[PDB]
Amino acid sequence: SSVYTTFMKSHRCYDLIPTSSKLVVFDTSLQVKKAFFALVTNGVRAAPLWDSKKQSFVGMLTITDFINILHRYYKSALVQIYELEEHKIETWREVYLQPLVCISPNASLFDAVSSLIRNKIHRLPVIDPESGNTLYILTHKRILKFLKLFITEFPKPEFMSKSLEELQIGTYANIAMVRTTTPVYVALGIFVQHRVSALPVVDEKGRVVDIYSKFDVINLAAEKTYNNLDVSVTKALQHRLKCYLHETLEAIINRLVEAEVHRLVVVDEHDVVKGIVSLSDILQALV
Amino acid sequence: GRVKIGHYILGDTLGVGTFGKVKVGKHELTGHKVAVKILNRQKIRSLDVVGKIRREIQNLKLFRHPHIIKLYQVISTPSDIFMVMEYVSGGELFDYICKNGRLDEKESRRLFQQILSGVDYCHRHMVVHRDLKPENVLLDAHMNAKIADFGLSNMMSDGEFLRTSCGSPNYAAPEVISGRLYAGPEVDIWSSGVILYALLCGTLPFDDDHVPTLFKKICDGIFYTPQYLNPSVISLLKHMLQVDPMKRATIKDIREHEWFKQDLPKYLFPWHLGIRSQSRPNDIMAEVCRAIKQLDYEWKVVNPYYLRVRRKNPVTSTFSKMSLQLYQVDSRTYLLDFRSIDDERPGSHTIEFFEMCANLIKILAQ
Amino acid sequence: ARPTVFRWTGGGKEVYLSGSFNNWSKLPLTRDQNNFVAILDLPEGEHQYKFFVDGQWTHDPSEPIVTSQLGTVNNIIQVKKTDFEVFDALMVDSQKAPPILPPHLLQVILNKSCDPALLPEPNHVMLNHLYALSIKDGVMVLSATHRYKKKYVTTLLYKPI
Ligand SMILES: Nc1ncnc2c1ncn2[C@@H]1O[C@H](COP(=O)(O)O)[C@@H](O)[C@H]1O
Ligand SMILES: [Cl-]
Ligand SMILES: [Cl-]
Ligand SMILES: [Cl-]
Repeated sequence: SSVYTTFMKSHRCYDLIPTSSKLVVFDTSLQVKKAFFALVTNGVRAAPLWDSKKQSFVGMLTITDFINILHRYYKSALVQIYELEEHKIETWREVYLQPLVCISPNASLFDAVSSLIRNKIHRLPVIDPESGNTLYILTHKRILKFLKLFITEFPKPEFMSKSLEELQIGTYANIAMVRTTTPVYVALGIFVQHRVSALPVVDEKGRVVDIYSKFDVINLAAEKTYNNLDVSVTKALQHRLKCYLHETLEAIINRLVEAEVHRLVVVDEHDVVKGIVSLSDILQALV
Repeated sequence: GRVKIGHYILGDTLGVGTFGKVKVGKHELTGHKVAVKILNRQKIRSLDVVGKIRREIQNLKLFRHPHIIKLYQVISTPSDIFMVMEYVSGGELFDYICKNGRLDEKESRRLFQQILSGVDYCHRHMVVHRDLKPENVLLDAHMNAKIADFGLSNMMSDGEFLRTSCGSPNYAAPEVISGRLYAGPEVDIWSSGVILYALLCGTLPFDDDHVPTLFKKICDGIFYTPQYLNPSVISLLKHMLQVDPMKRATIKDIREHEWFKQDLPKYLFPWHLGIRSQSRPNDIMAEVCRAIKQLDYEWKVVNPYYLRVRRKNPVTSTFSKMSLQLYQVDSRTYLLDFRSIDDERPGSHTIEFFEMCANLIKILAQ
Repeated sequence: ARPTVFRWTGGGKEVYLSGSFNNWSKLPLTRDQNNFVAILDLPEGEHQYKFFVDGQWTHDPSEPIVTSQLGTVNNIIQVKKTDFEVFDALMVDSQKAPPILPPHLLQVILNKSCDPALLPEPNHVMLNHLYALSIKDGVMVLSATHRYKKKYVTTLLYKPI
C-alpha cells in the first residue's frame, strides 16, 4: 500500500475526462474496412461498438482487430483481402473469440488501473451508470501522465531512486524482435501469437535500427497500402527511444511521460538490448 | 399606526418597477434602509406572469455580486409578495447623466467595468437580464453601479434559444426588435453597448421620435461618433454594436480590449445541422408526422412547427424523447432540427437518440 | 413577520378598518398615493372586517362578503398556511410561418496540431442538437455534443442505412 496506491484510490475517473472530447461509436452492422478507415480519418487508436439489435455496447474495435484480420485473411499481394473488404464488424467478431469491460466516472483511478491489468487490456471505456452512455476512453498513457503530476510535487520514496535492474520491472525474458528484412505479414504474425504491442527491428549488423508497433500497422489502412504485406518492415516504416538497466525508476518515468511513448527498450551496455519495460509494468508497479 | 413590514417603516415610493411598487424601508431600531418590491397577489393572480415573477425570484435568489442590487428576503403574505432588497441613495444612472453631463473617459470606463462585471456574473449563472438600461442601473452614495430589474430576465437552457422580444426600444438588440430568437448574452452586450454610448456622450446612439424609423436605425447599426470620443473606445463600440450577432463582441472580446483593460480593478473579474427541405412548411410537417407514425413513435404537437416525439424501446423497455423544430434558412429553403430531451440505464441515451433520428432521416426529404 | 395589506381603492378624506382581528376598533388607513392602506400581521384562520369610509360603514364589494343571521354584511379573509410559502403561494395564484434559423446553430465544433479527439468548449445553445454527415458508402454519420457535469462529449455514430 504505497502513497500512489492511496493517491489512485482517492481520485474519480471523471477527474481525467477532458473538458471537451470526441468519441467515435461504430454500429456492429458497419463494414469492417469502413470501421478502420473511420479510426484513421477521425484520428483515434480505438472506438466502442454498439449492437443495435442487443441495444448495448458489446465491445471495442482497436488496431489489434486490424492486425488479426490482416493476418488471418491475407492471401497475397496479387489477390485482394476479400474478407476485410466485404465483412461486417459483427461477422468478424463472430470469427474471433467464439464481454464488454468498462468503468463508472464516479469509480477510482485505482479500480481503473486494476481493471486494465486484471482484464489484460489497453483501452477502458468510462460509461455513466445514470445515462448508460460512454463518455471517455481511459488509456494507460493518460493515467500515468496524471500520476506524474503527483510525484513531481510530492517527495519521492526510497524505491523511486533504485535501478530498473534491482527493482525488476518489465519483461526481460523471450523478447520478440524482428529483422530489417522481415516482412509486415511475418511481423503481424508475431504480434498475434506473442500478444505483444511492439517489435524492435535489428540491423544485418545486429544493432536495433528501428521499432515496429501496433500503431505503425494503421498506416497500411491510412495510406491504403494494406493489400501488400510482403514488404519489409523497414520498407513499411519508410512513411516516417532507449533506457539502461542501471537507471533510476524516477528518470525512466520522466522519459516515458515526456516522450509520450508507451514503452522503452532496455539496453545493456551496448546497442543490443536485454529487455523491454512498458507503461503497463510501470503502472502495475505503482498499484 | 404607520405602514410597516416588520421593523421596516415603509416610506416614499421610489418607483413602479417591471412588476410591483418599490417603496423605502427605514428600520425602527437601526435606521437601516431597504428597497421593497410589493408584488400585489391580486394583480399577479390575474395573468400567467406568475411564472415571470417566479423566474425573477428564483434567478436573483442565489446571486451575490458587488454591482447587482442584492435580494435580502422574499416574504409571502395572503395579500402580497414582498422582495426586501439593498437600498442605494444615488438613484438612476440615467438621471445622473441627465442632471450632470456626459461622463469623462475615466469615469465612463470605471462605471462601464462595473456594469459589465455584473452582466458577466449574470451570464456565468445562465441568467440573462434582458432590459439593461441606465434607468435600471442604480448608483450608491460613492456611485458604484448596481443592476436592478430582473423582471425581464430569463434562465438560459442547454441547447435552447429565447424569443420574448423585451426591453426599451433604444437599448433593444437588432434581433430582439426584429423578433428573431437569440441565445441570450449577445443581447445584453448590445444593451451594454448603448449604455457605454450614453455614458461617454450623454445622448443615445439610435434615436427617433417615430418608432419604425428608430427600428430601421437600430437595424442599420449606423450611429454618430463625436470628435471628443477616443478612437479606441469607438472601436469597442463598433464591436459591441455589431448588427450581426456572429460578429458582435463577447465579454472575452471586451476583457481583451485595451480601452476596457486600462485601470481595471482586479476584484471585478476572475457536417451540417438536421435535414433541409425546400417543400411547403405545412407539407413538411405533414411529411414528418406520417413518417413518425410509420416508426410507431408517439408524439405531442406544441407549435405547428414544434413536435415532442417519444419512443418505447422494444428491447430495454425504456422511453427516449426528442424536440423537432422547423426553421427557415433561405427565402426558398427550410431546415428541420433534432434536439435531445434528457430524461429525469440498460442502453445509452445518446446512441438511442441517434437511432431515433436516423430512422426518420431514412425516409425524409434532403 | 408576514402582514396582510388592506387597501381602499376608493376616495374619501378619512378611512378606518374595523375587524375581528382588532376587536372591531377603528384603525386608520394611511393614504398611499392611489389607495388608503394598513398592514397587519394576521394569524392562520378566518377573519371578518369592515371599513369606516367618511362616516359611512361599508364592505369592499370587490372582496368576499358574509351575511349574518342578523343582517350584517362583513368582508371575510381566509389566511391559509399556503399564504406563507413563497412558491406554494405562487401555484395557488395560477388558478403562421416557421422561425428563421438562429445563426448559432451553423457554428459546428466538428468542422473547426493538438489532440484529434480534443474539441473546444461549445456554446450551450448547440448541446443535444443533431448534426449529420452526408450519406456516403451506405453509411450515415451522426453527431451530437452533450454535457456530463462540467465536461462535454461529442459522440459520433457510424450507422449503415
Ligand atoms: N517485444 C516484447 N517482447 C516481450 N514482451 C513484451 C514486448 N513488448 C512488450 N512486452 C510486454 O508485454 C506486456 C504488456 O505490454 P504492452 O503490450 O506493450 O502494453 C508487458 O509485460 C511488457 O513488458
Ligand atoms: Cl418608474
Ligand atoms: Cl431618513
Ligand atoms: Cl448608499
